[PDB]
Amino acid sequence: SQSQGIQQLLQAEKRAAEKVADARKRKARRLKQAKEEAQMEVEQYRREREQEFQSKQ
Amino acid sequence: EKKEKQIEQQKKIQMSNLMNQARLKVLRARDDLITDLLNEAKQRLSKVVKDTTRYQ
Repeated sequence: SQSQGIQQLLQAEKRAAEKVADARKRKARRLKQAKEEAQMEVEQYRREREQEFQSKQ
Repeated sequence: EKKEKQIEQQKKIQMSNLMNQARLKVLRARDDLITDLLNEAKQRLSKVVKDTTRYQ
């Protein structure tokens, strides 16, 4: 009778904590995706200026 | 930028050296022509010495 209140409160706390944890995981994953995309765009610029350098030579 | 500047500097070096060699080449050609003049003068003197009275 009495215990169900505490049970529901603790389980809701667990659910919210897991949700925010998954959100933080999302933050990290998207940050690393940004890092990777930054490297790929750096690579595109590197390729283009490689072509320009060859044309100069 | 460093690579491009390397190219742009090396193509100053090379062209300056080439014009330098052009100058010295034309000067050496002139020197060869004047040495040719002096050698011809030696030929003429060797001919004159054959004429004994003039040589005397």
